[PDB]
Amino acid sequence: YGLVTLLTAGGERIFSAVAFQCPCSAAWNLPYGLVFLLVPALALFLLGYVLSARTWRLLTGCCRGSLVCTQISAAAALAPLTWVAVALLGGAFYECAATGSAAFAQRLCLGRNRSCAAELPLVPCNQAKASDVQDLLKDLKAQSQVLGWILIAVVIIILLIFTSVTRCLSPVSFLQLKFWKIYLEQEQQILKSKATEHATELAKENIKCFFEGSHPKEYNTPSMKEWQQISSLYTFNPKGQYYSMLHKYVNR
Amino acid sequence: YGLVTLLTAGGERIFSAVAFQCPCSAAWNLPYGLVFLLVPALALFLLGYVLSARTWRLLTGCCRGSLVCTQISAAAALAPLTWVAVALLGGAFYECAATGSAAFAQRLCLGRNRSCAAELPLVPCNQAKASDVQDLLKDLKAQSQVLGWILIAVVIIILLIFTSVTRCLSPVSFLQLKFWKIYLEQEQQILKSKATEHATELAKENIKCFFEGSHPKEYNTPSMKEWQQISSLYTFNPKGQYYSMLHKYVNR
Amino acid sequence: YGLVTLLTAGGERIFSAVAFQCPCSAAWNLPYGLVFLLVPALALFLLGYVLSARTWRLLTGCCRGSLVCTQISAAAALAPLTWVAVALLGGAFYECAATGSAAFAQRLCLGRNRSCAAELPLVPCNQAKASDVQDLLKDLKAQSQVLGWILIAVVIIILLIFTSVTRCLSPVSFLQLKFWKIYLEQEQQILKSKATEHATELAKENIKCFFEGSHPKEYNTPSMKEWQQISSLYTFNPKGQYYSMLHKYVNR
Amino acid sequence: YGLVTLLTAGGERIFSAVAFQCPCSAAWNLPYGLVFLLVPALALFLLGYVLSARTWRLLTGCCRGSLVCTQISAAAALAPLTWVAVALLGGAFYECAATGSAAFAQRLCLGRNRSCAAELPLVPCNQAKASDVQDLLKDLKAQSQVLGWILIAVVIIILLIFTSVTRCLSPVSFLQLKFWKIYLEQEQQILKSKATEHATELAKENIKCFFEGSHPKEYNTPSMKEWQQISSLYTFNPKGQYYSMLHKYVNR
Amino acid sequence: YGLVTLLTAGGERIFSAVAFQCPCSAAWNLPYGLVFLLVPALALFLLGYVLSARTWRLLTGCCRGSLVCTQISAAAALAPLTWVAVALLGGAFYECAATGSAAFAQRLCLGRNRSCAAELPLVPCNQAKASDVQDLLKDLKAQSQVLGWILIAVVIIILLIFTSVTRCLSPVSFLQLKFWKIYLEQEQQILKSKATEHATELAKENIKCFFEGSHPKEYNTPSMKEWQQISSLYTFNPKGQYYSMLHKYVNR
Amino acid sequence: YGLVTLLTAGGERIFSAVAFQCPCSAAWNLPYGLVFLLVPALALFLLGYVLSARTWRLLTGCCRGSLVCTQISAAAALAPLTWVAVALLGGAFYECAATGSAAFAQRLCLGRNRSCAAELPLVPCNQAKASDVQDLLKDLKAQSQVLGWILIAVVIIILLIFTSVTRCLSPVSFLQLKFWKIYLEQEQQILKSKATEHATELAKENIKCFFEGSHPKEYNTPSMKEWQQISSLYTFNPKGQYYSMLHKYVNR
Amino acid sequence: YGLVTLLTAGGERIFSAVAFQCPCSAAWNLPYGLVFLLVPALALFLLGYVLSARTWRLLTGCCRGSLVCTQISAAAALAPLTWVAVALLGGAFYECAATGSAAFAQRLCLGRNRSCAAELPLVPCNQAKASDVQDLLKDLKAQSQVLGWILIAVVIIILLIFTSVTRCLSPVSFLQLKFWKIYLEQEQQILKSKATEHATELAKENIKCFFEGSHPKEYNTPSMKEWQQISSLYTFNPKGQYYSMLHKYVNR
Amino acid sequence: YGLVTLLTAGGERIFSAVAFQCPCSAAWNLPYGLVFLLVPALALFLLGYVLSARTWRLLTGCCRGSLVCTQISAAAALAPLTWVAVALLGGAFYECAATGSAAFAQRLCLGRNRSCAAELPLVPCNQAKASDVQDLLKDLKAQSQVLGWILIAVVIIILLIFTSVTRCLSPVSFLQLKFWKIYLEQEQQILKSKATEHATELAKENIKCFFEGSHPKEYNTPSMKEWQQISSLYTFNPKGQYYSMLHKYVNR
Repeated sequence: YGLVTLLTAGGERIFSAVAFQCPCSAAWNLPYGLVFLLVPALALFLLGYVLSARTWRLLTGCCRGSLVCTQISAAAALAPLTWVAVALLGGAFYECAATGSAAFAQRLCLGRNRSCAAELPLVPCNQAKASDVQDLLKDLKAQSQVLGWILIAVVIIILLIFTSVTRCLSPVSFLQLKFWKIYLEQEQQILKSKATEHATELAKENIKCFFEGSHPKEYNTPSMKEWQQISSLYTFNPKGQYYSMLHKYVNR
Repeated sequence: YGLVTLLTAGGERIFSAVAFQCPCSAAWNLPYGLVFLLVPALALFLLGYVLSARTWRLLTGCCRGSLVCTQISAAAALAPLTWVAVALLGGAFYECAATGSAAFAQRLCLGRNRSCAAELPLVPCNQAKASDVQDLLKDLKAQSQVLGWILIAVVIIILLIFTSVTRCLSPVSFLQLKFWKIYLEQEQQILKSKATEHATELAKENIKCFFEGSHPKEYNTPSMKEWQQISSLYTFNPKGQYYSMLHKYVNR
Repeated sequence: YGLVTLLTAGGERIFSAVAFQCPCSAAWNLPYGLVFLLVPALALFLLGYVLSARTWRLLTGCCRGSLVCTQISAAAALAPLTWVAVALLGGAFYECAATGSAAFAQRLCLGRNRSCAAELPLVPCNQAKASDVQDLLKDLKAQSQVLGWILIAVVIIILLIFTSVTRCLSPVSFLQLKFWKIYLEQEQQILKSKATEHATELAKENIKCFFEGSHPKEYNTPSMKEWQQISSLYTFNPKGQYYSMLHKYVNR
Repeated sequence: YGLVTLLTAGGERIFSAVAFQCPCSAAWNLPYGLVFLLVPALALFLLGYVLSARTWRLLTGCCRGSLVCTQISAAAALAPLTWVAVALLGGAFYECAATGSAAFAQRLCLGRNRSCAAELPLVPCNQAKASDVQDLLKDLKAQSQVLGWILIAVVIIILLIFTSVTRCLSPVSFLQLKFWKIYLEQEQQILKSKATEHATELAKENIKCFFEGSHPKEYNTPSMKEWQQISSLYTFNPKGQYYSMLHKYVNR
Repeated sequence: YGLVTLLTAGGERIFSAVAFQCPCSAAWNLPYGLVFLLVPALALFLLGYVLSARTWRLLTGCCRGSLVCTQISAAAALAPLTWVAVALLGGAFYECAATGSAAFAQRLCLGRNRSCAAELPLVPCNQAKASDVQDLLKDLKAQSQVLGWILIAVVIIILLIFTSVTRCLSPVSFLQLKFWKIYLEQEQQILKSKATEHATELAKENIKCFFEGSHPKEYNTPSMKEWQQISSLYTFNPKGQYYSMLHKYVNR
Repeated sequence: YGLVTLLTAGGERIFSAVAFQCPCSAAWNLPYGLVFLLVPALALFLLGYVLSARTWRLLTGCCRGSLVCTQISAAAALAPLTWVAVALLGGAFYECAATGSAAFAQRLCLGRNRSCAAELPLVPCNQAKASDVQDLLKDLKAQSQVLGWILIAVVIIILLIFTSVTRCLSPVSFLQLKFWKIYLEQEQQILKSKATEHATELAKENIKCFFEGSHPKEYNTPSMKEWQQISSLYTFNPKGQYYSMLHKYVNR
Repeated sequence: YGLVTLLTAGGERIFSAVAFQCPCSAAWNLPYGLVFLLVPALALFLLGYVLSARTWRLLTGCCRGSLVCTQISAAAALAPLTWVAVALLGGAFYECAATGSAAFAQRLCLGRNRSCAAELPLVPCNQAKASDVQDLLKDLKAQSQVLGWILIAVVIIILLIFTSVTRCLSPVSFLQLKFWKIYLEQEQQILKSKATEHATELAKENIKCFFEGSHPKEYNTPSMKEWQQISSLYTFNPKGQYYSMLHKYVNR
Repeated sequence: YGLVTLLTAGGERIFSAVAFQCPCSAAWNLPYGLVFLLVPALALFLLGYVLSARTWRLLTGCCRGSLVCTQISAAAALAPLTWVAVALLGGAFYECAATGSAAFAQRLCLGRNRSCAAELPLVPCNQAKASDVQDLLKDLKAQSQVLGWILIAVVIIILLIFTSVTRCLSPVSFLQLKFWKIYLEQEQQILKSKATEHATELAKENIKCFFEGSHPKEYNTPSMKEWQQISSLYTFNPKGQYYSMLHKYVNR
């Protein structure tokens, strides 16, 4: 129960701390909204850019490259766009971003109170009492939510076009591509299991030879150059089907 | 319990954020309603346009085509129409769409207050106090719900006509069409299972040959050109019944 | 629990949205009631017209016909009449339909307030304060419920006459008709099961021949023309009892 | 139940005691915030600097060294930065750090009340009633949260660059590095188990010889110089793959 | 349930009795705080100084000695420092220690009320009403908590330096030291078990000889001088590895 | 449930009866506090002096003796000191003991009201309204709690010195003393069991001889003089290790 | 549930009836307290004097005797003293016994109101309003509780001295006395069991002989004079150890 | 559940009906208390006088006799005395018996109001308002409870003397008397069982002979004169031990 209690206490403290006041300030407010917009989005973007093993496969070993790079970048930027869309649909962040540069304010307000730019930042702060801005905060909330929805539409549209073109111009058919992906999945799982047990037997043999203090068996050597040879990325040629470059490397 | 708590917290935050205020604004309100109408509808339409594997079957491989295209487009536009119908029956969105172009307003209001177009947008906002518009908001809600019901009738009618004609002019009978669909289902499931285990054995053999470092077996080759040959779409000719083009490709 | 919570939230939202206000409007109210009367009724009528496989049996294959058509139409119009009866017994819809054409109003009200047609639509809206109409709304509710009960009587009467005549003039006896229906039920279930397993074996054989890449077995061919031949509808002649046209087609 | 009750009582007492008042004091407040910033951060930094066995491996035995040292220092400073980021996002600590050196105050306040530096420390204390500082506390809270978010961005960026470069310039490939780490894991677990049972048998033999009072068996001797020889750190040379220096020491 | 009820009643009585009032007294208050500071700390220090069996091993038998003594003293003073740190972070004790010697008071208060030393002791007592001291109590609470945090930092720093130096200059490597500690653990457990059963058999034999009234067996004698010989402490020499002096005493 | 209900009722009655009012009386109050101090302490002291079987071993049989006597007296006075310490830390008892002899009062009060000794006993009674004594009761509570803490420190210190010296000057080593105590424990348990079954067989034989009415078996006689011989206390001589005097008595 | 309900109802009625009002009466109150003091104490004393089988062993058979008589009397008066101590610590009874003989009152009250003896009995009755006695009731409660505690100390002291002397001058040692008591326990249990089954077989034989109507077996006769012979009490002589007089009677 | 509900309803009705009002009446009240005193006591006395089978053993058969009669009468009057003691300790009954004969009243009241006998019966009725009797009711309650306690002491004393004398002058010893009572218990249980099965076999034989309609077996006859012979009561003579007169009747 200790873990449960500590986790609930930590979560409550965390959320009470992420309380979003949108401080009404003449000039220090814009960055307040801007960081709450960009930084968590950038964070999730980075985590996506990190997590996928496909890019790591390319990166290791002392560092056409455009296609794979834009593919991985989009496949990772999927999620941060979802976060920023959800936040922008939250409305609070952009509502705080209302002020921004003075150009936005001067172009923005209808000029009714003639005192917009002076103490506009008070408008999400609810401290200003001019009727014009008390209605204008609502319109700004609207612009935030609307922009968010427009973004979540643009992102799905881009995903459509991306996946469709990537699915349109490939030489291989569909019912084989599905089977190929199943193949790669099975290969990954089999590799995990058998490499695990092979490393296990290697360790067992070596540690027994250490306790005894004698020569090892010298059963076989997984060649490191071979490892690099099978780490190739592209895995296609119309003639030599040979998926999974390891499999391509069975002729010699 | 952590997943459960995080999911309920996220759902509550999400729904509190999708709170729909319908900001009363002279000109920025129309798009507010318009995005809440179109964008989620377009989203679900796109997801339908993506999900079905029948269209993907046509799309892959470097891209009569009308019939299949309108069939898939309608079969996917089924759901977005359901969303937009439910929303329009919600009444709030179109109620916010009341203003729209000025032509709608000038033609719309009875001319009683003579001040409609000035601050009509306040009518779902409940801030306007003219009796005429306080009753007119109700009629607009009515028009929304009624239009929604009319749409959900038109959509079912269209579905009827579509499925009836598609069921009327086909050469094959009913009790055979049912059996054929059962056939295709069984074929899909069998294909999934056996292709899975065949890829499994392929991977096993190749990974064993890799650990040993020797020549593979060369059992057999699923031909890629054969894969493309069996990916055909139409699957009918009165003479050569031969469902499931794979099955058609058993004579040679 | 996620499915349960989402379903209850959706149901609550749906029902809160189907809230029926009956907007009091001089001319736009009649259609408000009319759609809530007809459209859900038409919807359930259409779903009935779709669901029964007996009509589909007739429809497929490039399209005396009166008897079967009126039979299926009544057997499907059973349910929509139940919906419209329940709704009309609800009273709200027709109460909203009070206004209708002006002829209904002028003939309807006793002429007491002499101001009926002007703002009668307010009478279910409870905003009108003339004593005559405040009592007249009740009578309209009465007319709605009464008409509903009259309809639910007429529908059961029609069902009686229909099923009795259909049960009266048939040549076959009762205790055999029951057995015949049991027969058709058993035939349907047996057909489902055995056709399922036969398609299963067909698929197995063909997919094995594909993995191997060799000629199929050519066990037998369910003839498509035979399928159409056994799809006939009438299934009766006094001499050749031969229920279930498939069974009739065993002499040659 | 005694342990549970004592733990909940202790936790409640602990948290009630860590109550953070931010005493408003002219000069003794700055250190109040500074210790609550640095000391828990330094504590978690130290615990990280202690816990990892990789550094201990280097440290023991009477004490190129730069690379490993910066690697371990960053890998341990990961967590304290997370603590300080969470705290700075809490806002209270830095809000208490508002005062700091007088330079911060004189540069900070807009000069409105002209009495900032006199009793500014009261501003998180809520005792000062000047409007300027009552709004300025909010901006200070903002600066705290914003700086926190900037730090949590900088830390993830640094983690990215660190892990990417460390993953970029290594000679070995990826799919082999994963296998190598699995290898080291298996080696650690096998070592734990077998060393455990070997020490067990050693102890059993010696304690039996003690109860009897006779000469021991002298089965074998794990050489201490050998232990030191196998404690090496680098474990790489392009030619002699020989992971896990113990494994490198199997040729002689 | 009796034990449970008596324990909860005793705990409630105990805690209600340890209620800390900090009596405001001119001269008798300082010791009030001082005992609540030192005595529980000294108590836990003593319990640590008692509990560890390593020191007892040295102490028994009619009583270089510096190194082991400072090691055990620090290893035992670990916990009392934790208690005193937690208490000092509680703030109440030192807040009561505010008064102390008059030098602390005269140097302490800003000289505002000019009546500090007269009735300062009332300041945690909340009975004094001078504004200066009502704010000064807060600063004293601050000094308490801050000093506590400084102490909990100094203690962890000292622990770091201690364990690092003790881990730095030892001749044996790490991966062998871990194994050695595992060895000593296994030896302790084996000793417990086998000594237990050996004493059991000894007692059985002697008590049987008593019931019968005859001569004992005289199986063997665990020599007391041998016991003292195997009780040695240092257990290291670079040449004769021979951990666990018992094990060192197997050559003769 | 009857036992449970009677026990809870008895406990509630008991505790409601041990309600401590500290009657404010000029001369009869001192003994009121004194008995509540000494008598329960003396009671637990006596129970300790009774319970230990080591002293009984010395006492029986018609009654160097200093060492064992002070050892047992301290080992039994352990607990009463804990009771009196807990009570004195309760504060109420000594607070009632405030009055005591007049010397304590005259030396005690600052002489402010000049009416201390007259009606000081009212000070824990809360009936006196002089400000001096209303503050003095608090200081007396302080003196009680402080004295209690001083006592609980002195007792642990004495326990330390006692157990350390007793552990310091003994000739036998530690790791043998532990084994010896385990030995005595096992001997006690074995003695309990086997003496039990031997008395059981004795009783069985004699009662069978009684039912039959014949001569007994005369198997053996546990000699009473032997019993006294094996009841000796010291159990040590450097030469004849011979723990557990019974065991010492196996040579003849 | 009937037994449970009747028992709780009876207990509630019983306790509501034992409500102790201490009627304030000039002369009839003293006996009111005196009976509530003595009678339940005498009752429990008598029950103790009855229950122990050791005295019954002496009493039966037509009735040095001092030692056993004082031993049994003290061993039985143990409990009544506990009851009277608990009651006297309750305070109510003796508080009611305040009045007693007039000598107690005249010596008791300080002579302040000069009207003590007239209506002192009202003092626990709370009806008298003289300040002196309203404080004097408290002192009387004190005297009651204090006397109770003094008694519970005297009783434990007496128990100590009694059991110590009885344990001091006995000729037999301790470790044999424990074994002897275990012996007597086992003898009692064995006697219970075997006498039970022997009476069972006797009854079986006789009742079978009755149903048949024939001569009995005449197996054996437990001699009544033998029964009396084995009922002796002292069970000790230094020479003939022979515990449990039955066992002493095995020589002839 | 029906039995449970009916029992609780009956119990509630019964107890609500046994509500004891003690009607304040000048002359009809005395019997009100007297019946509530004697009648339930007499009832339980009678039930005791009935239940014991020892007296029935004497009574049957056409009706020294003093000793057994007083023994049974006391053994049965045990319980009614307990009831009357509990009731008298209840106080209400005797409080109602306050009035009694006028002699009790005239001797009873102090003569203060000079109006005792007129409307004294109102004193437990709480309707009289004279201070003297409002205090006198309390004293009467006291006399009731005290008399009850005196009675419960006298009864236990009498039980003591009775059982002691009956245990003192008997010729047989204790340890044989216990065995004898065990014997009689076993004899009763064996008699129950075997007589049961013997009557069972008798009935079986006779009812079989009835169904068949033939002569019975005539196995044996339990003689009625024998039954009377074995029903004797005294069961003792010093010479012929022969407990359980049935057992005495085994010589002839």
